[PDB]
Amino acid sequence: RLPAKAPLA
Amino acid sequence: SHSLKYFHTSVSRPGRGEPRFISVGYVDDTQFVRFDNDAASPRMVPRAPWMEQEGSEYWDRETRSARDTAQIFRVNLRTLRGYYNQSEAGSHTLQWMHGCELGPDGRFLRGYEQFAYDGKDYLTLNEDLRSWTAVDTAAQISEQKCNDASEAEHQRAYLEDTCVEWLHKYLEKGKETLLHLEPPKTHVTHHPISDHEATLRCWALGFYPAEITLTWQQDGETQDTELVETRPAGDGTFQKWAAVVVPSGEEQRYTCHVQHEGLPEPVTLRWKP
Amino acid sequence: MIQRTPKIQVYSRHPAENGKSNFLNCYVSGFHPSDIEVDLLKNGERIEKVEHSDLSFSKDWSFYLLYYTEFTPTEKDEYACRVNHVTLSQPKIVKWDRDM
Amino acid sequence: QEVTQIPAALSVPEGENLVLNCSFTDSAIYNLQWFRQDPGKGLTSLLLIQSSQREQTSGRLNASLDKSSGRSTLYIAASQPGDSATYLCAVTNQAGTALIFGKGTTLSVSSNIQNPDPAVYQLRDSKSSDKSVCLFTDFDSQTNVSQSKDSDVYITDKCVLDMRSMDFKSNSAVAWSNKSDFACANAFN
Amino acid sequence: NAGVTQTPKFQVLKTGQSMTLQCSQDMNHEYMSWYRQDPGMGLRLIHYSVGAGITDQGEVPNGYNVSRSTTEDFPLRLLSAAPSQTSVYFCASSYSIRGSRGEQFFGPGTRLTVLEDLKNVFPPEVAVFEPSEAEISHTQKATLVCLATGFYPDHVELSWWVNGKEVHSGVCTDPQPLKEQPALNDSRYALSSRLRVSATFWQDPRNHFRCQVQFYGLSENDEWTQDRAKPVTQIVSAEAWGRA
Repeated sequence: RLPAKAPLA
Repeated sequence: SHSLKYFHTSVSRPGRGEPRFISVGYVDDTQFVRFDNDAASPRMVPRAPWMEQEGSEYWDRETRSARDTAQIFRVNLRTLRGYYNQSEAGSHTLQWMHGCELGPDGRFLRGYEQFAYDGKDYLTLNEDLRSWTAVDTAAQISEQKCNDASEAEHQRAYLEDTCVEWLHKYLEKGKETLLHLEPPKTHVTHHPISDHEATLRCWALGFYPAEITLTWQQDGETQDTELVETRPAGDGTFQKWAAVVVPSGEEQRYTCHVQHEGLPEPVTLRWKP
Repeated sequence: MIQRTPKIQVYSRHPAENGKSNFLNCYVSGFHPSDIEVDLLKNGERIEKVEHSDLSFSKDWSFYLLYYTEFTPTEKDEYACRVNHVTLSQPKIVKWDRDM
Repeated sequence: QEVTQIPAALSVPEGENLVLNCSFTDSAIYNLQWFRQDPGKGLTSLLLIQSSQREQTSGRLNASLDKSSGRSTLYIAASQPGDSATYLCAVTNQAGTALIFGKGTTLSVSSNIQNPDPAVYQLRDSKSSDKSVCLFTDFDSQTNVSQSKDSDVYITDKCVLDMRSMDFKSNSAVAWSNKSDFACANAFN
Repeated sequence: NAGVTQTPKFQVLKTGQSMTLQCSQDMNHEYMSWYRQDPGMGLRLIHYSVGAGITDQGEVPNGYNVSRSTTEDFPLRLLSAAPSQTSVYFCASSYSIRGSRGEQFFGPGTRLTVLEDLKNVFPPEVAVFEPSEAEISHTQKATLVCLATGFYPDHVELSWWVNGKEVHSGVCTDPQPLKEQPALNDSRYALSSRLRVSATFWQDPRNHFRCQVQFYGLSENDEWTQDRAKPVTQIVSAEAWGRA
């Protein structure tokens, strides 16, 4: 399954 | 030595709306889910037979997760564009690769995340999963940013706990296909290329997983091997050939050596006329 | 910006024998950026039954796609894969060899 | 994500310490934020605790964060009447793109009435009219004003007013009607 | 700098009417949010934005649209006003959601009331009541009482004006309005406020006292053909002088 948060660069 | 990995791709298309966004999920070397935002009300969908029995609660969650990632990656494409002093006219490619690996014991072994901008290593997560290595000086601003927000914290929690838990769930749900070791059906083909030279091509067909080692040796002791990239047969299995240019008449001097998880002992082939 | 050219393989799923149903595959890999046009051709004419695998990529961030269609190879008929990419100044065609 | 604030309403005498609580289902948050809302006004941020941080102190306010437990505690040391307001709790949602809020804890810090002198007075209208209104005032802060049952007879809830000029606080409640058989003496029973 | 500005502060709508709630910030904040607040439900995220041209829906987005054409502006559009959308709407912005600089700033808020019939809208009648002889005698303090009666909806701001200047001290207005007919669901409201003051100051006949109620009713756009003066947004004031 996918992680809930995507890192912001 | 299993793994659950995802491959995210965002492509800025300025003046033609929001960027293109595609996610694909892999267990070992088997794609099981996919998201494509290039559609009206786009959704995460099953792409393995063994994934269709999951409830709509799963797909609704995966949909929202993939939707929010697309939205974040749109912002990221804006930010990175700003860092490299690039035009708002060009198309730019942000790629995100994350996954967890299980050890022999079947417990968490290791996690990794990496970013790439325009096909080039940008920002790698360290093996401690608590900090980043900005591969470029432009990614230093990003590194400082992801540390201020404790971004690695949430990725560690996913990679160590959530990722490992669901990898186990998938390996059970798809066990009949995922845990099956299909060994390569292997043979040798002779292709004359000139008067003096011929080509011995060592085949490996319908093997799974994708990991395989093909090498040519000579009785006594060779030319540098041509090794084609491992390709999908389109049925869940893989194909690969290794080719070697040899002097014609001297073909039965060369042996092919195959190594695969599905082979108890390494197989040796030799071309018979 | 660093742009890599598509590596093109055209091949059947199973060892082809004339007048037996098989699957024609065109594997395009090692290319950047993602945007690519791929058609499978019977006798130089475009095939409209064509499906393709979802966009993924390798350790070096280079994209790969599997284009494929169900087909019955014969003696007379010729199959190829036409691929156009920003790296190619001219659409590139690769004939299906049974021995590659 | 769901954020719960326990209790919903709190009433404490002035000078006393009090805890406002806030718990959240999802521990994977970036920031927790406490806010103040005065009636008919917007929200003003009081304290911001990062996921990495544990304490944040602002005068008589100390907020604490236990990511594991999934709760924050706002300690209000030696409460004053000026604290009487609504306090809301908020964490970063699953996506991490906006704040999700709790119902909030409606706080009432009752003023200490030095010398209570409970009295009911009658007031005539400035524009004649034979219009009369009852005023219950100078009563102790602990007593709650019983609402009138009688139809078309109206009684307000109490409010405290500050006469800084004379250093004097006094509670106050009002009652009135359009009837003729309406006396102020035994109107607040 | 003004922080976050919202317009209007009060608005009355008929069911089916559309309108745009204006919100702007001059702080260059990339993140902006719209919430609604109704008793015992708390702040419910309607819509949110993470930058110019990027919008998404929250907990309860149905009935509303948003646009983030510019970093500066985040308008909220009610397409077809319904009674259920009667609430208080707050616009909010912040430099960051995930970063250390995550202080979120809110607007002064918009009170919205949607009605089937604008007929049921009346303005407040205000009357000031002079202090009790007994109070001056017993305490040597004088409590004036302001009473605003028979207004709808709950869209009023009561204040006191001693010698033509707004007093912020010696006052308390009731925290809640009061239902004149608790039986009815459309019932008009009643509000009371106390101004206490030294007996000496009340006794001085040069002291001017006035309680005023700013009522926010209908705009000049709103249609009105009822046999009655249109209940427009207006100030209604009662007053009294000092006396020995």
